[PDB]
Amino acid sequence: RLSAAYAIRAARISMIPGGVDGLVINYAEGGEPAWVQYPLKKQKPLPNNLCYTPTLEDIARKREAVIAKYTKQPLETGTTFTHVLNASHLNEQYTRVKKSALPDKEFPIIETEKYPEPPILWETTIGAPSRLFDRSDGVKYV
Amino acid sequence: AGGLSQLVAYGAQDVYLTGNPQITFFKTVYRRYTNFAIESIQQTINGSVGFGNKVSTQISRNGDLITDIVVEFVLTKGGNGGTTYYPAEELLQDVELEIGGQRIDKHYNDWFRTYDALFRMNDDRYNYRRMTDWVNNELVGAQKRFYVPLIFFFNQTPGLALPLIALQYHEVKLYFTLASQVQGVNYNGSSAIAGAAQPTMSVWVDYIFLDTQERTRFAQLPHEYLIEQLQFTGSETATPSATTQASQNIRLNFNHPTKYLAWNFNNPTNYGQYTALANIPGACSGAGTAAATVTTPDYGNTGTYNEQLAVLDSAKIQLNGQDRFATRKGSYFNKVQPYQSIGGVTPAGVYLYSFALKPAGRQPSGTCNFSRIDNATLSLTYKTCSIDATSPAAVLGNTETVTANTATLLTALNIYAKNYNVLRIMSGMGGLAYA
Amino acid sequence: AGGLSQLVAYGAQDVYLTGNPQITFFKTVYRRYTNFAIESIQQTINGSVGFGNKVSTQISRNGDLITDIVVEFVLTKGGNGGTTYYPAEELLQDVELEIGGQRIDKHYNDWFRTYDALFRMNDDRYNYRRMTDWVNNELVGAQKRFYVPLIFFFNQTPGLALPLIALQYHEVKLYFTLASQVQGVNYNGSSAIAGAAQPTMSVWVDYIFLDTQERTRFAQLPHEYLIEQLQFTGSETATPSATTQASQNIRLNFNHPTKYLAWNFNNPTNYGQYTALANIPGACSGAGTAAATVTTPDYGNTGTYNEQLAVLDSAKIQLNGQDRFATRKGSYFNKVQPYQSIGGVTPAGVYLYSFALKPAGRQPSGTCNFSRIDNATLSLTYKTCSIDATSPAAVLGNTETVTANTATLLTALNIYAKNYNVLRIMSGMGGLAYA
Amino acid sequence: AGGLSQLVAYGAQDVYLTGNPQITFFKTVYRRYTNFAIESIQQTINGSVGFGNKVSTQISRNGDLITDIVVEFVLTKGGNGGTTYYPAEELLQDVELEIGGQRIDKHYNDWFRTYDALFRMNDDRYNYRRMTDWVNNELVGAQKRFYVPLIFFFNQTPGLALPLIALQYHEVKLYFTLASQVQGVNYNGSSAIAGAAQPTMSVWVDYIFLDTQERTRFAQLPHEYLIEQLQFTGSETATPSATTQASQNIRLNFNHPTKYLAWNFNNPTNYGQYTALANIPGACSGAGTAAATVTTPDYGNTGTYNEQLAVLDSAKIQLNGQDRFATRKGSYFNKVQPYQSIGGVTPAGVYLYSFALKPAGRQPSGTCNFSRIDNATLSLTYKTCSIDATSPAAVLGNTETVTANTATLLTALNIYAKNYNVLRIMSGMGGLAYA
Amino acid sequence: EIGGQRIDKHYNDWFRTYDALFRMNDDRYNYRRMTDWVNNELVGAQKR
Amino acid sequence: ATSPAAVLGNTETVTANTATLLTALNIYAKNYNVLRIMSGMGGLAYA
Amino acid sequence: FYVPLIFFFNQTPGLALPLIALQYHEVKLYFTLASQVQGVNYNGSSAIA
Repeated sequence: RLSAAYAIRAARISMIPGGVDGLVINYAEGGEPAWVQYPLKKQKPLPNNLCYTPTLEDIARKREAVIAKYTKQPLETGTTFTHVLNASHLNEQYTRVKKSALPDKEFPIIETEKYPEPPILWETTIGAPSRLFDRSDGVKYV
Repeated sequence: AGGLSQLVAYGAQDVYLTGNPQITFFKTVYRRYTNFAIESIQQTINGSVGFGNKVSTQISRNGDLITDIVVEFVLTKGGNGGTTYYPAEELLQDVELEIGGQRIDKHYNDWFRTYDALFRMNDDRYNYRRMTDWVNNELVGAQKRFYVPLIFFFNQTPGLALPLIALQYHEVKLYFTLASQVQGVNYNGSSAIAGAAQPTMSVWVDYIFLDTQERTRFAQLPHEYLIEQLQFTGSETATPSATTQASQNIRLNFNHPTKYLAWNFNNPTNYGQYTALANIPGACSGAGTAAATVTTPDYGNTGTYNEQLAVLDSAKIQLNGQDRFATRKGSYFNKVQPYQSIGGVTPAGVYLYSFALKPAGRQPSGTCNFSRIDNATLSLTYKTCSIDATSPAAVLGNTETVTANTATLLTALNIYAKNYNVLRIMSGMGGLAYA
Repeated sequence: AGGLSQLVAYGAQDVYLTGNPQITFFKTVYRRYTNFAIESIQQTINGSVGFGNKVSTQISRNGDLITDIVVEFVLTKGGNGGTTYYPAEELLQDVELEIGGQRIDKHYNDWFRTYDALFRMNDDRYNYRRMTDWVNNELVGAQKRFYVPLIFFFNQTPGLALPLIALQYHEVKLYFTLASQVQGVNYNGSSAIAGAAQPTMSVWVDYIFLDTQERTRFAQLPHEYLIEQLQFTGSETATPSATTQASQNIRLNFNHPTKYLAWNFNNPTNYGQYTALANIPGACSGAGTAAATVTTPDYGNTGTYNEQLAVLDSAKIQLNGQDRFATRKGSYFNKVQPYQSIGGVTPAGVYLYSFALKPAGRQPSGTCNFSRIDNATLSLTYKTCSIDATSPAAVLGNTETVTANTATLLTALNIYAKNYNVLRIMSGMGGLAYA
Repeated sequence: AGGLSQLVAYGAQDVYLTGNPQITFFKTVYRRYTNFAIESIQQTINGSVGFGNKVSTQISRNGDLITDIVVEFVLTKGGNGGTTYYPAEELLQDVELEIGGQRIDKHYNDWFRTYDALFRMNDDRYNYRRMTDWVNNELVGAQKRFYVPLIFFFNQTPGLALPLIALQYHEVKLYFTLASQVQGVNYNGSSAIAGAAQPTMSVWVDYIFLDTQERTRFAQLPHEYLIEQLQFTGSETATPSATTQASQNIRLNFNHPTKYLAWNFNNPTNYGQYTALANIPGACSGAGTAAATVTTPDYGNTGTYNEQLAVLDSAKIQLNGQDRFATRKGSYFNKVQPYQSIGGVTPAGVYLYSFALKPAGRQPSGTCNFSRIDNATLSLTYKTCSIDATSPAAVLGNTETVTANTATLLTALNIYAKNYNVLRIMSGMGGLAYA
Repeated sequence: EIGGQRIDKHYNDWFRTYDALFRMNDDRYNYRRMTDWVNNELVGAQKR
Repeated sequence: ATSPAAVLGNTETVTANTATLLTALNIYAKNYNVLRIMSGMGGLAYA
Repeated sequence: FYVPLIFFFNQTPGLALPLIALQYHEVKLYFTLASQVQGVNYNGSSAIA
């Protein structure tokens, strides 16, 4: 708690990350100042990094694409014939797929039932508060 | 002097707490809310009730939304105090929630017990026991009304109140299966209690009555309710043995985004028994005296915090063959996981592993989506059952890796998983998005 | 492997939880709040303090806002452990609060007991008992200081701190009534205890000292506080007997948007006794042995969770001549209501009914406006008093519809209600906006 | 009739609660959050773990952020049940937290005991005890795995998770000192227990794995946190006389915005003993009978709520020679302060004084900045040690200003202060802004 | 109940009170014949 | 199993003590695949 | 025992009752149980205790 010349050199000595910029510093001894914050250091460096990897959302897009692919296509197609006679056809295909690449959305029953008539607003009531008719409790004393 | 002498003691270090103040603590402004009211309305239960019976109820259209559901049971003691253990919980074997013919969820008597063991606490837990058991040393023939709350997603928070008004064309119902036997009520261990009364049952549903603007929005607009579901598979426990350390690898046939797994080992003979019997106070019928037996539990003290009577030495969860986390001791799942994630105190024999930061809440906070994991396996290592249960010196002076010879009675294993799903409601119909 | 193996398990089902993320859990930004300090300052009591006296005190304007108020009492034991029950609470017979002379609110010793019974829980509830009673088996002649916190709306949250600063032209005063007798301190049942000391009393107010900008705004600007008020009427209980179920229609003279109702039946002689006496451990003086009497309680164990000793069989609340809800059993109001809405454990003989989602909170969440109800009533039905209280077989082995013959001693009924009003402060003066 | 009867009872007094509504309670939309996963990774402990040894670990860079840290120990009982008291907590003498070589914080076994006594509660506190002690009457030779969570600022809330990810150039280390002796494990009073086993030890860190977007943000941006630090000054007491009231003025060498002070008086020989011993149940070895020794505690029941055995009569805190508040009784600090500020129950001998509205929380709510107080002093008045501890009547029936003759054994005082500093992280380095 | 809302309600005692006041002559007797045993029927007698 | 009264007069959930000899379990599934022949030779569509 | 019903929709998929097309109708089955069943609760005219 020294009068800023000191706080600043101390920040350097103590290896405060960055340094004083962003800190609030005491001055003198009392009659308390120090609502003063040194503005964040200009051009705080973005140290070179390799932090970008496919995001999980990017992964979901890819995994969902995989699911769609395997929903429609086999996991693996055999190549056992390929060049045998003209049988590019007749290759066995592998349809069992890892759970992580299976679809998982339940039957869209609420989109398929198609009730013949649209829903309504199920209004119910007890009627008017007959003892509350023509009775105003919102009166400013005059 | 006084408070002012502190108030004036300001400086640079206080700026980060009170400089450029934004908020005070002395001006709370409450939110204005839509006018609503709640009425607890009795439902009609279809089908005969009694022990072993299965009945159901449609939740009637009395209000617009529903939350709490309470099942009232009337039971009479078939023996004296110490013979029952949360009998109202034992009685309600299971409850199935169906909307529009789709199974949304399902709870089990054991889950009600496991759930309580993990998630309720302090006075909240004691109240719950008061509503499901006899806790004032009541005697044979005593009659008591027990209230078993439901713990389905809409019974947890008003935030998930089921908008029956938005389900104009789909029935909503609960199916309740009653246990064939309830300890200390119609049976005592394996023996039936002659003359025991059959239960009287009633279901109450708390209905929310909305004002016009809110009622309209629910009835008119589509909704997406992020809800939780319970998954459950019961299985054989690698039977504990006195000669070695049994082990077991259980492939978990779970799905969805899972907040946590929970499990227990139990003796299927006695509801709530998750630990070995022993001749130490509270660990068996007559424990501590000449009449003690380590073949029958002290029913009133079926549950315990005495870890030496638990059977899990250690466990880990693997995902696609790889360790999810380093192997930890059974006592870690029993004591620490709940400490960290819930804050309550879990009985020996009951274990929790969270994939979530705050599994006891409603807000999702990290999940393990098993619909994206080809092979999720729970690996369990058991303690060696070398300790003679009838001798406290052995029961109490033993080591970390061993347990009671009576721990071999804990042959049933229950593995649960709690996960999120989406209950979509639109055009008068509702149902789940994933399975 | 490890945590990364969970993150990768990600797809469309996770969108509802983590897609388009808005928040995190691993970084908190704390709000910058105002600069203030707290000081506990002794007030001067105007009037004599002793048993049966009425005194008042004005709150000094030492700080700007006030919250907690603690009344200290010094009591001595007139008998041994087991002879007193929350005696400092019993002593503070009541307290009134006025601002500018307008009564804002009033609390009663019984309310403090009722409030505690319903809303304090776990260690809060225990620590509370430690400040109002003797809980370590202290003996006759023991002397202790008790601290009775007050329960006025501004004593519950800083959010409602009373702005003495904005009340420059109004005095804020408390009025206290000290009980004529306190069990185990100056009287034992009906008998005076020779040599009992008169209580010493001191009133302390915890003041908030605000910094310049906050202090200026409070002093100059008008304010509107949403506050709580307690409404109360005491009345005679229709007394049940061995051969009959008494019933009673109690017109409820209440007004304002009400958060909840609460009530109890009691023995007006024995503070805190809300249940019948019986010869079972803790239920009466000498209970469990030959010397037991079922005309006097074990005062140190006056309260109980043993509902069999409670008097109420069932009840309903009727509004404008019409049922609010289906008639429910006393155990519903004793266990389920507070389970659902508070989470504490309410003792036998004390009943709650909420018109709100969170009766224990500050934020309004559904209210019953009795200012718009002309014919409100609480309709009670009592159990038959046929059980011989001196015989545990009868006391403990009985049915739901019956209670102790000693339940006929519970002749007093206290009905409370808690509502929301507005305390307005303007130009240095204030008071309540509505009746 | 029913719930609609409440909604219809609408008038002017409802406007303040429901007019121009802002919210509902029946439509919770959960926030989308960043996806994450949490892994438990075992750290390597450098140095020999054993009684009296100093060991350390560097937290590995396996995840991005860290929160909970648990230190496991395995101990074997050196005597029977009742001879130990939180021995795992006692063993971990201290823990020092350092980043890049700068000391961030340092905790002590006694702090863990004080912290727990003040801030954990109900079932949480019990569950904690279950992880640090033997609470099921285990016997000599019993082996048990204890879990002692750390309570540094980043170990209590996710909100303060330490960004190892943004500390690319600084090692984060924990140094742990193990006690030379642990009662009931390797020592019994002053004697060593021959044959006692050395403890095993393992340090576990819970690492959070972030998604790419959150992980990138953390890795490159500067971060500023409000963190907690524990200040501690141990000192000799003005040990009370059996003839009078000792008093003391303790200069408090504290700095920084302080949330609260806490302290205890203790017998340094017996871990956790904050009170005098006496021949009353739980207050000494053999208490209640002829064999009772009031100079040897019941270790398993070391703590108590019986204020008669505490030694602080009264206290005040001075700032620069000015009274901060009026002198209050020791029971005011022991019972009321934590009632108001924490909501739990504090054991006798432990005192709290808050400068904050809610000191038990993370969010600052009022502080005393001791960096601006040239002369901070704690002023204590002790009780007179005139009560014959071997005579239950002498203890249980005495007055406010006295205590046990055995209270003269409370020769040590531990004063703690919890304050707020600023942790900054940038360009791979971290440290604390203020000395 | 109509639409989830109570319209009205009767009680056994009301039925007795109503009958006592408003039914009469042979209407009342025929009513009794439909709710009781009025031909001196004996124990075990069954009636719809 | 050796006593007809016990064998024949019993309940739905019980069986013979000799029923413990049925230690083997055989589970079958009958399914549909496609056998494809082309240009003189063939094999199954799905594997 | 399992007693299959023999209503038209209980004999062939071809006559499956389209509950889905009966969106506004209920389908109910009323079953009357015999007062006596031979060899179960009665033997000829005699009740079996």
